[PDB]
Amino acid sequence: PRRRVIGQRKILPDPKFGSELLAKFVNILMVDGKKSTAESIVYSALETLAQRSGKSELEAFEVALENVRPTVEVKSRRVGGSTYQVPVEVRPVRRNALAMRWIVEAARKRGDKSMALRLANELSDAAENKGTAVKKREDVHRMAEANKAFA
Amino acid sequence: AKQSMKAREVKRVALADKYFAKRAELKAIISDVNARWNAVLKLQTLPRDSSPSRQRNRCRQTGRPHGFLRKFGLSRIKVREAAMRGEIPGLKKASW
Amino acid sequence: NQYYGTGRRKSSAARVFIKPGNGKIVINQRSLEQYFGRETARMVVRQPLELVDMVEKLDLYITVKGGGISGQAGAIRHGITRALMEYDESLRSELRKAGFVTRDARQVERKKVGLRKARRRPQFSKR
Amino acid sequence: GQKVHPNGIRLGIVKPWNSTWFANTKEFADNLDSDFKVRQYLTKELAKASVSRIVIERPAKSIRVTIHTARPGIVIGKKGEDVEKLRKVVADIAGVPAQINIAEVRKPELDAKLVADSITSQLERRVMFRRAMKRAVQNAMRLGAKGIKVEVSGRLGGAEIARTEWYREGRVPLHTLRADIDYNTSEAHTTYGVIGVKVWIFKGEI
Amino acid sequence: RSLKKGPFIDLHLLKKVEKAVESGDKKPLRTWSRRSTIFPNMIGLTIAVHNGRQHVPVFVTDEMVGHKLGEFAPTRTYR
Amino acid sequence: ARIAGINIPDHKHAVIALTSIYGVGKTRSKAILAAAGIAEDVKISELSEGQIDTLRDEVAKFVVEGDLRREISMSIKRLMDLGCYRGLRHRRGLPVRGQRTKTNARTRKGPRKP
Amino acid sequence: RIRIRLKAFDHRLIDQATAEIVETAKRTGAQVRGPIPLPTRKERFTVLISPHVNKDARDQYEIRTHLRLVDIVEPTEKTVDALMRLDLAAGVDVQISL
RNA sequence: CCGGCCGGGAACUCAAAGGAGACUGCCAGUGAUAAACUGGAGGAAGGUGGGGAUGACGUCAAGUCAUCAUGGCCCUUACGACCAGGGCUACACACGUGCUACAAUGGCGCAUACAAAGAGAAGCGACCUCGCGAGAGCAAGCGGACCUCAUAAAGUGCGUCGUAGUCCGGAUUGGAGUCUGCAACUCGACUCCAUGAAGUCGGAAUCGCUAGUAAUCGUGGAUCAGAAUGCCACGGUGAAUAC
Ligand SMILES: [Mg+2]
Ligand SMILES: [Mg+2]
Ligand SMILES: [Mg+2]
Ligand SMILES: [Mg+2]
Ligand SMILES: [Mg+2]
Ligand SMILES: [Mg+2]
Ligand SMILES: [Mg+2]
Ligand SMILES: [Mg+2]
Ligand SMILES: [Mg+2]
Ligand SMILES: [Mg+2]
Ligand SMILES: [Mg+2]
Repeated sequence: PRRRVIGQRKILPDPKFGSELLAKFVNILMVDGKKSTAESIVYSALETLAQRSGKSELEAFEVALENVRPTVEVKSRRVGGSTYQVPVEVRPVRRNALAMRWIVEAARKRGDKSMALRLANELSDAAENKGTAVKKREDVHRMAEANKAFA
Repeated sequence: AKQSMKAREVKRVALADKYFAKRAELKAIISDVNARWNAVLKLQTLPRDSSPSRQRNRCRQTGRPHGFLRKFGLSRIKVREAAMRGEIPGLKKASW
Repeated sequence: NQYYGTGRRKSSAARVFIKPGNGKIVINQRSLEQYFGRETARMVVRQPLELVDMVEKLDLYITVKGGGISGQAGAIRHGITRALMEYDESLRSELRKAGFVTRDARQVERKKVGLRKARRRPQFSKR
Repeated sequence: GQKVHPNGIRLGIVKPWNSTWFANTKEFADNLDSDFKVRQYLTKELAKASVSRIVIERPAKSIRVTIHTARPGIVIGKKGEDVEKLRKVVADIAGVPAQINIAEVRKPELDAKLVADSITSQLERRVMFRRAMKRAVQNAMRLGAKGIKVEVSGRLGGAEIARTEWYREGRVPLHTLRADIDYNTSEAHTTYGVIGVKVWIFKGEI
Repeated sequence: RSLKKGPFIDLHLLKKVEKAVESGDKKPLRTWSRRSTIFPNMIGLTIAVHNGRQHVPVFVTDEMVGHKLGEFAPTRTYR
Repeated sequence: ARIAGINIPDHKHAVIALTSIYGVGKTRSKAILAAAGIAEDVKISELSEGQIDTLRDEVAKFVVEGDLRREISMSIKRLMDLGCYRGLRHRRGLPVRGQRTKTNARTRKGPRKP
Repeated sequence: RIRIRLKAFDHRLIDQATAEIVETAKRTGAQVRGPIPLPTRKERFTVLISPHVNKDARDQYEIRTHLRLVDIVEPTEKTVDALMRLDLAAGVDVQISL
């Protein structure tokens, strides 16, 4: 990424909905390269979400995602001596990559039984922003603003 | 690689077949369900180098017991020395 | 006559024979399902029938070997668009824009003396 | 160290092979040793016969052996004479029957190996290493040769501390696979030690 | 523990076992035969087991049987 | 629900609760519920008194528990007594089977210090 | 009736005693099930390159071994004298029987 | 005999030879009307398409007298040579590289689908039969697109476990065995039965990788009687990110 600025390989929008977005989700929650089991876990964590919220599917994940979306971030900047933890504002494009990550990342660090569940319980809690991921954004926020001084 | 170590290996193959493969198959069937009289095994007082596995395997040109290759009969060091003079039929630096 | 295209992907090799009959599909003398309909890529096999309709308009008996689940279904995927050949080049342009035409040439890159596996480098420490 | 051996990297193309027989593993071994036993012996005999190369082929229960030389008559002896007593020992080594060809070497000044040995035997003769390289490179450009280089290694003249010295006159693309390069080695066994010679000779292309 | 089809034992030690069974024991009994399996007919004897530097005295008994002569003759001196 | 050992197991599938005994590991347990006419996965609920003590004998067949322990020490002691390599090994706190001790002998050598 | 295996390490040659043989068949007798390619058993020998230490050096050689089938269905005494006494290429392994 | 199996079929998959093809050449903007870049067309492949091999003059008296060769040096009834047994396998520790885990993206039982690449006569060894098993007896084929090694594993299906030092994890040790080999005490590998440590994801600090890659899953090979968590190869599934 030094000279040859680049684009983006565009993945194959979800084999059960038709969504670029969620197919980034699955990839992100995918591990050791098991796409098979990977979507198995979001489709059945979206299946406990689904009815438990009732608000459809697609658009119910879209709210909990809308929550743990982060508008600004603290970018390092090591100049002579100083770190300079510069706050700054982030692209939409990643703004949900993060959000999806912090969600996947959270539910992995949960105390339930199954990753399907944990995932669901996270989507849910976030929908009503009170989860670990929401908690993340409410620190990426607390940590910008506190170095908001700078600009 | 130290004459005397070769000369051993020659004696090792000599004996390896003067006896074993032959004499030491009065042992092949001998130890299998033909039961019993144990004087059957006891026999093994036959030289020592008489067994095949007592042969190391030496870079036929130099001696090196290490880095041998059966195909060629040499140590990788001579294998490459020949390799680059043709010397080894069909053998070129491959790629894929 | 049997109208057909080969198609392959990543060491897989699938041959696809079209015939205007139904929407029935046989891979390796097997139901679409009975092979991998109900598996990762059950839906990509149909794919080459997106803007080129059927439902039960034309039939395909196909066989494929080498590679695996996704690879094989990749080949097939190719051979259907490649067999949509016969029915003109007035369909083989949105088969383009869809990409099913292209031969995805990604292969597995060899294991190179001095690494763990092609790119994976043995961890190093200065001391 | 870090230059790929110039002959071997060419085998696949533009360069022969000095053994060409087929064998299957089982005998592949015993043949290989036979080969480096006939060249061993031969080179010690036709030592001062300017032999630049000996090719080998076992044509089915048979061994052929050409001897690319630059003094055919000295090898051959009084009408057929020595070629015979070679045949003898060669079949008396390979353990099978031995025919034996004696290809001749024109323009030997162009032959890498014969070149090297020249410089090599001139060092044991005790002649200036500078002068002897300079001669080589010249009579070579002399009779064609789109290029040539020759370096020698260490104790050159005697020095307690050892050097090298090449002499690149002309063209030498050791990166261009088509390039015809006849490359070779020869070591001179002086009284102050052992000096290694390497000559490259750029003949052509395609 | 291997073997399965005939406990092993060198002859030139075994005929040292019978040149003292019939005869009756002498002083110790030197062997370099850490190989052999101890046999019932060695109990009460004192075979000297080479361990590298010298031969270690070892009095046999009614359960040093399925064990190699050399199990009772430490080879690496550690302290 | 004692059976055989001072041990008093249960509250899950029988083939696992059985292994609870010092003397059983999968195989001997499979052999137990099998040779006593029970279904592996059955809890002790439904499993009335009649079935329990039939087992108690099935296990009584082997040298399990306390006796096994006693018998296992018995062995280790035998070794040490004969002053053999594997005995002088048990005594010296290091590993018997042949493993290296230049490093990683820990589980037999015991968490490190000096 | 008679099929001939051909093996030899030189590719630009094996098919040039294949052709030679196929030719000295189609011109005399006839038949011949063309000459068949047949998988090329290629070995590989990867060896350490530095005489001491440096196990990341390594040279990587292969020996390709090529096949040719032939198969002549009609065995004319004449077509069976075409191979005989007209052959050569002292580096191809030729198997006549099966 | 529903086995490409017998005729046959020369189509297709493949097989190994020989050709074609991509050149910033074509459109377009950018740029000095240059180089080039950018984007589009077509195309299997766009901008050195993907990978390998190929490592300039030279730097480190860098490594190798133990692969071999060799100047000098030194031992020669000993610094040589033969045999045995032992040692290189030791063990308060410390560091490097790796393997296996701490688990339900999992363990486990059962059923079931899909590779590549190689090896083989003093060899690979089917089948049958015996044994819980490692294996053993007997015995066909195959110097091998035929025969054997060989029944890919992840995966998918049901089923069970329910967050526990657990049905996770397999160290250590007891006992009993199998094969190789004159010989498995030191010190072989494997197997049955019992055993069930540490370990609940790792301080400071620190390594890899930019795509069919990382991650993860099995397969083979060289050395080799036997002895691979190493080494060299092989496909399966298959990401994240670059202002
Ligand atoms: Mg010597
Ligand atoms: Mg050996
Ligand atoms: Mg791979
Ligand atoms: Mg360690
Ligand atoms: Mg130096
Ligand atoms: Mg140096
Ligand atoms: Mg010398
Ligand atoms: Mg050592
Ligand atoms: Mg377990
Ligand atoms: Mg982990
Ligand atoms: Mg890179």
